[PDB]
Amino acid sequence: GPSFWLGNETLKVPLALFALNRQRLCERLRKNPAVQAGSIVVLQGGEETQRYCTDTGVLFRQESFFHWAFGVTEPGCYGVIDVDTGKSTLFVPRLPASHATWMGKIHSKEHFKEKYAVDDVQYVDEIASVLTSQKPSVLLTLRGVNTDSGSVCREASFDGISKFEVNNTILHPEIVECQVFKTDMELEVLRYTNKISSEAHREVMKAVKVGMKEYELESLFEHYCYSRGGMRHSSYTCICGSGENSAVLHYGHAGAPNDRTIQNGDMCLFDMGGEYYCFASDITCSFPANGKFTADQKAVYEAVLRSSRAVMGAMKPGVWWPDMHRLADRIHLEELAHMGILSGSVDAMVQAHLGAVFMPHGLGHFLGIDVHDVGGYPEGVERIDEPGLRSLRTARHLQPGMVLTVEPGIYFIDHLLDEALADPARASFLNREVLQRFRGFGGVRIEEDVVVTDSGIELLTCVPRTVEEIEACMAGCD
Amino acid sequence: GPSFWLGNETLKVPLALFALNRQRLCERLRKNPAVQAGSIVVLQGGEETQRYCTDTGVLFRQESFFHWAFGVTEPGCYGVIDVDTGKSTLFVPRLPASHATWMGKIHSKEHFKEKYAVDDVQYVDEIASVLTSQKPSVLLTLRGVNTDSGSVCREASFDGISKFEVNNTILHPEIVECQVFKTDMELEVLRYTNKISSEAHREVMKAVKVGMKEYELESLFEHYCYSRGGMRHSSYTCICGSGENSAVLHYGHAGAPNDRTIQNGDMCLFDMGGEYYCFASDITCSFPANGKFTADQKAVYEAVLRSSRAVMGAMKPGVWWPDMHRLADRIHLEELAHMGILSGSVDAMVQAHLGAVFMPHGLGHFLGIDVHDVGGYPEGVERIDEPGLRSLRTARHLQPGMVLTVEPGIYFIDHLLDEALADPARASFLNREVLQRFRGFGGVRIEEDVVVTDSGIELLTCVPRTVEEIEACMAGCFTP
Ligand SMILES: CC(C)C[C@H](N)C(=O)O
Ligand SMILES: CC(C)C[C@H](N)C(=O)O
Ligand code: PRO
Ligand code: PRO
Ligand SMILES: [Mn+2]
Ligand SMILES: [Mn+2]
Ligand SMILES: [Mn+2]
Ligand SMILES: [Mn+2]
Repeated sequence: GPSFWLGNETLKVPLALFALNRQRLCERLRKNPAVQAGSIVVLQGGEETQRYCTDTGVLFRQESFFHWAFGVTEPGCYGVIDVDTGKSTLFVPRLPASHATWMGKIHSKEHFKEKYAVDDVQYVDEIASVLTSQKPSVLLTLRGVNTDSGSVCREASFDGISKFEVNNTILHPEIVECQVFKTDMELEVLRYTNKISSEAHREVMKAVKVGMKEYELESLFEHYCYSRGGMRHSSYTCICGSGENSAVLHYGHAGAPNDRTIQNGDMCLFDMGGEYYCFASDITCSFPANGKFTADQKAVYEAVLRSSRAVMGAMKPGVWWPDMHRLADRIHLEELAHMGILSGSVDAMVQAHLGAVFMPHGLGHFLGIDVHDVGGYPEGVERIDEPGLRSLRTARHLQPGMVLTVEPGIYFIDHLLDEALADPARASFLNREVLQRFRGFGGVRIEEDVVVTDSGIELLTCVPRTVEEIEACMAGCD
Repeated sequence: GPSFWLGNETLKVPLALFALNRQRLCERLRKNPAVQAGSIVVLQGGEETQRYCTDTGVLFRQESFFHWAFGVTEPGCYGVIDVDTGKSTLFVPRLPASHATWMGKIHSKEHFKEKYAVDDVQYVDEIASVLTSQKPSVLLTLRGVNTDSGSVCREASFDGISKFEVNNTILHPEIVECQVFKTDMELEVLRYTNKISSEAHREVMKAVKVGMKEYELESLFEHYCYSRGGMRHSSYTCICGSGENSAVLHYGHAGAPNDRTIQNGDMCLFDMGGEYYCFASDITCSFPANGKFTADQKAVYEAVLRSSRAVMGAMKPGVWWPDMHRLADRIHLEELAHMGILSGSVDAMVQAHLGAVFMPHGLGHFLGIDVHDVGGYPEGVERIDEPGLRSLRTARHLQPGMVLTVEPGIYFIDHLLDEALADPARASFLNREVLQRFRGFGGVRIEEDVVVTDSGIELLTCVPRTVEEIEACMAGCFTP
């Protein structure tokens, strides 16, 4: 069958991937007792946009649910799926003649059918007529709440939909649940995105020099990913935090735009991940700017390396993800105690939630078409109201096929440290004279992408991780 | 005063630039009979956004009117200007403590006042209270229609604005008219954006090899602009058209994403421009993929080069822009005839609008903070209802301070050529035995950025343009 491909050494992605997703979705819906026979899934693709009221086009990136089901790259489409038969129909815009001048070839419906390997293709302006001829019982549309953004996903609409029976409650939980579990074809793409991004991280580590601006490495990373990987988009805005900026978790946005000069003695925390055909990667590398870990830097870094490997070593089906978060917490506290930053009973530290002072984010999250993938908190899965754990993007138990990030970290964040020092229940553990040396240190995060298997996990990421590996890589000439 | 700067060799842009814009706006408004004392201009900045319903942040780029007035890079702000005094107040978001953990330092209001050199800084939630205490006559908000996109620019709104007297008709044409004329400080930035983008185009010409994907050069261009120029954004999606794709004017979008393999014999048309601190550049270079112009390629290319230089040579204050478009049309028709593609009376060809078959777009457009800058069609200025000319983004007369693109091109577009061949009023001019050789040629566009001056123009762009210059550049080796 046909495949998406950007030539050279880029990955060929079979369109069968999306056909399988459609089949899996139909299979799940059929088993839902509330789903009537003759139901049709109706999805609306993303539309082209411009900057504000200007004529400046924004580069189109497909809506995630629509991509998952159809893999369509063109704006302005709809896509439907007959639940009972699994038959798929793509609706494409009927373009004006002038499109041939300004935008490119006006492809036939048959072209799109062959390109996407769907059962039928029609024009968007005929959707009401086509659906009417099928005489559906009900249209299943997509509406629900994303548990990371809090945004409501807006359901499909077209002129004449009001004359149909529409249900907007059933579909969202079901398609979300399908996305949580990656097919072998999906895993092939995620292996690829990790491969390219890992390569790019390596090039960045080799390229870093004292005196460079953070954004120079952002630029290099994205250039490697695009030119060598065909990754026109990143999965998220590159986080290139040097020195104290490595303590800022999502540094790099417009308000803090990777504009610090890298200095001798800085730690770097680079969290960057290219996107290929709307599939994510999410990788963080931490390393000394000058290529040589100091004693303090080595201690903090190896603490996180320890929690990283411990979590990965423990992960397998049935494991409760919050237990992994607490494992990482305990390890960090043990190591910070060994360093002399902390003193006392680690058990008591844990009881006082001291771990969250140093890791004020969740251990990791589902990853897929989105960097923070859907399905972390389905109905019946509750968020844990404790420091650190409340920032977990899922509280589920691990099952085979899930793709998760493993991203423990340790940071020295002033307002969190100050809060702890003011609290008698936590201050007693902190050795102020030692901690003072680590003010402005920033932080370390080690972030891997992994897949849950029947017996454990598969690691997708491949970057240098031990102190020796990192120093060797950075000293590389070629 | 303070300056915007991304270090290394990037441009220091004084915040005085935006102070001058605010002053100029006020000075214009004070002369407007519709403006009464005690008026306050109220602008709303862009807000941060995400992809669809996801948690994936979109990199924030400031709204253009707000940038012109304040130069603010942070999302979620408002800005007001007291017309009578010119006093400026920036409103910044009141951030949650957790911002310190995830996004970074929670800067003080004083930090922002010092950063942007405004007269006062307040929190956004206080805007109603602060404006109330000032006892304005009327709030002047921004609403109008962009004549390129057709979009309505939405006016500022805040909780309690309904308690105020609001006018949304006065401001838009006035701020637009200020934007049309670039200050010396603004020109410094556009010189810079052209410098970096020109350097990047040159690096691309040196690097292009047969067998590469078009997007490899897109990537390289943007990497040069960001890493060397501090240009995090491009001014528009890169157009990297090779072979027949060079006939597609805005090739490179999601539907045609620069994904063709460059072949020996192809012409390349690369239209790319980095953006620095929300100021545009807009440059097109055309060249043979293999670094050697064929005879046919040289002829088409030099035809566009002739019209480019003719227009640039003719441009000066008082010139009517549509006349420059017609000048380009005439030169293209002359040269296509000199090539044997066309035969007959060139005067007759012009009367039949034959030029539009080969250049089905406007000669050029205003440029500034937006690549297609505002103000091309103010009240009174009409769009000419003829092929080609109707696509002009302005029909104004040239005056000093205007910044325009000069981007003639010649393309071989099948459905337009076929229309002409089926039209008795046009068909006889076309020599099929020669034209057939140029089917699938693609096209050539030569795009420069210029400033209208008292004496003519200032050319901002600095790339190789003659056949000799281009072949040298591609060989790794010019005078504008
Ligand atoms: C918005 C972009 C497609 C503009 C294009 N670079 C031009 O010459 O007008
Ligand atoms: C910036 C965020 C959207 C994603 C971030 N890279 C993470 O590890 O979660
Ligand atoms: O957003 C998240 O969940 C991870 C943890 C901190 C960095 N990114
Ligand atoms: O859109 C415009 O006006 C110019 C002319 C063709 C290429 N871009
Ligand atoms: Mn990450
Ligand atoms: Mn992550
Ligand atoms: Mn242009
Ligand atoms: Mn252009």
